Amino acid sequence: PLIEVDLLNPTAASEAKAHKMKRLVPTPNSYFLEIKCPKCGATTTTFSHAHRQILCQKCGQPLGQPTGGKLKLTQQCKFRIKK
Amino acid sequence: EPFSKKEWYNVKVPKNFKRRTVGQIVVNKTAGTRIASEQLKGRVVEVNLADLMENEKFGAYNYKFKCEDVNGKDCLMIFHGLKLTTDKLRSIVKKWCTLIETSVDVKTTDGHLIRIFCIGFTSRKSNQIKKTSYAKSAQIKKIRKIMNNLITKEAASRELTQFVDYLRENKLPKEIVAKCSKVFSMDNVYIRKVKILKAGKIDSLKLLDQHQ
Amino acid sequence: TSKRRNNGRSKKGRGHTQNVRCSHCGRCVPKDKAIKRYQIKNIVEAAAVRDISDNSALTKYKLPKTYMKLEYCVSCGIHGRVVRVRSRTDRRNRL
RNA sequence: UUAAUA
RNA sequence: GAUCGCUAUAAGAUGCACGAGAGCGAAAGCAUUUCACUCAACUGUGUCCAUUAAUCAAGAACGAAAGUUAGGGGAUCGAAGACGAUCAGAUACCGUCGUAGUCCUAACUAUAAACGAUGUCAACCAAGGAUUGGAUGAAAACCUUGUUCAGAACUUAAAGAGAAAUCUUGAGUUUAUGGACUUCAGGGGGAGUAUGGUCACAAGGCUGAAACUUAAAGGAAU
Repeated sequence: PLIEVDLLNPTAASEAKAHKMKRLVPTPNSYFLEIKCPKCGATTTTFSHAHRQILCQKCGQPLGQPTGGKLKLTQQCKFRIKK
Repeated sequence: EPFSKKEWYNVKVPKNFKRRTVGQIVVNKTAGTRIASEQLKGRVVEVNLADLMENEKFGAYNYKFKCEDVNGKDCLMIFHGLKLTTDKLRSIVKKWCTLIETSVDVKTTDGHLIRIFCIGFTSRKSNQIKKTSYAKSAQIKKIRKIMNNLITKEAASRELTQFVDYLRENKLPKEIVAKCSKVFSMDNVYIRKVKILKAGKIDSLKLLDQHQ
Repeated sequence: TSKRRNNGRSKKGRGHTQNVRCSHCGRCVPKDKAIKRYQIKNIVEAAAVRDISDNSALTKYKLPKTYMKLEYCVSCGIHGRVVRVRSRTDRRNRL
């Protein structure tokens, strides 16, 4: 670009827009989360971009469907980000 | 004189249509081993649909009938096929859209076996900005399978006579658009041609039921 | 050398295209290179439209039109005045 | 429609 | 009893309009819709290995059309050929007929203006608008928008390069000359010819000079 920004201190917004690899220090866009079951109270921890059917550990209200890039959680499944 | 031996017969279409007489057909008078009622047995009469219904909202459809017997100077016709008018068929082919075509072989309840051709077109949208409106190969097959199954249910359940009168009502084209609109934006859906692959068995009483 | 950047064709990401026949010469030209024009005209000329409408047996029958797509080779497009030879700097205009 | 050469 | 008109048939071939500076493929090439069998690529990934990579004499698959061999098919068109015109002549252009061929199967052939006339891999790289296939937010599959990855392209440049035309997803970063590798060229003819070798049933293909002759031949632009 003709106009140039600092290459050591990129903004929070600028790094978020960039590709997951083309950042200053590459970081994954994925995360680990747990899903409370609709059927029971147990929380099953799983990858954000899981590539298989996600079942509860108790039963199996299947909690997610793998769809080419991110888990398709059911509309009644609530999750939080595991930090 | 060439026309000294010629006779004119009245043409009668079944009761399904508002107009019962469509014209006159010519045939030579009888001879030694040539009976006119025997000769008028494979004549196919083509008439527009804007004449059998006496309304010009049906004008872009040509209907064909064949003669099955001569009942005293009257040729009792039976339905032989339908086809879109040539001007209408070429007037609905837009350039920057996907054309969807299909054909189904359906056996009616009364025994007739017919072939039905359907045409469709991916459409624009109200807020569409990009010029082209194409569909992926997956969406085309989904749409074709829908219009293939939907047209079979409506045609196999009813006899040939009542199915044809159904085609006059826009229920089938309207229902196809309202059921393929969950896959892609379709606007023009027409049944361009209906054939009769195998003529089912008919009876004089059944024909008499078909003619008054 | 290269009079045109696209070599006079419309083929970019492929190696072969099917042939079409010139509507006037009968020549074989590739589908992209052919000069494609569309025509939509009434089946009755502007002089005779009044005559047909006078003595007609139909209530308000609307006269149909004819639609056909004409494809011309380069030689028969230039000769038939379908396209003209343009300026060196006006060749680039695509509108 | 036909129109070769210096 | 033609041309013309309607209705019926059975093979051959073809696949309009949709059809595009759109898609796929190593290239040649690929277009009626259904079902199988495959294959490749893009995107997504806190999955695995840990240098396995790039380019490659010899060597090997695929290689348009024409052509060859043997069956089937033989509709349309049509090298050869036969007529009729035109012309001074016409063995041609125009018209009519028409054999091989055009089509399928098996096996050869291995050549094209096989072209982007631009080798393969890699890094950096000025402003855009649009499009094809994904991922990801917003706005209720389709469509309108933000970001980002991959693909075929397009426009502007007072800049870089070049003999100029022009190139900008390079033909830029080169007398301030060196990122890696392979192939090819040395004025024009003679000539891709002769001979020798080798492949093919054949046509031909691959390798391939010399004698002699000549001050030019050639490229872009006014």
